[PDB]
Amino acid sequence: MNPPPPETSNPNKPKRQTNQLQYLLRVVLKTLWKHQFAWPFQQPVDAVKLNLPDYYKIIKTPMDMGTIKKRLENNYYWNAQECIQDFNTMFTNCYIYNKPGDDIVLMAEALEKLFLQKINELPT
Ligand SMILES: NC(=O)c1ccc(N2CCOC2=O)cc1
Repeated sequence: MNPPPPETSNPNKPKRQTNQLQYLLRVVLKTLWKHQFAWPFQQPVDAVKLNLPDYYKIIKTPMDMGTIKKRLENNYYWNAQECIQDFNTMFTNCYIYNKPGDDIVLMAEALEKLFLQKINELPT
């Protein structure tokens, strides 16, 4: 069974737009999105559809790139680090719920490497 997906707007949270956040959407997210291994991470895990009744019993801070994309589009974040933290939560969740060597873990490992490569240098 599925919890509500993470919020993508919050009126009492202040918004901001920065060059770095713009780059995270235009370049980082949009590029990762097209990778052959991106598909498992483009939406919240649907435990009912995927028959993973223990997923949310294990993962308490769910995150996915669809959520991140909507957050960036809504200027939800204060700064780039806040957004980078969501990517890191998404990768870490995958390593937590699964096991080394699993196909989905190999996917996350590859994406994480590409992600780090892209955020190594951000605009000023
Ligand atoms: N986020 C995860 O740990 C996760 C997500 C999806 C899967 N499934 C079910 C469909 O194929 C998969 O790899 C398995 C694990």
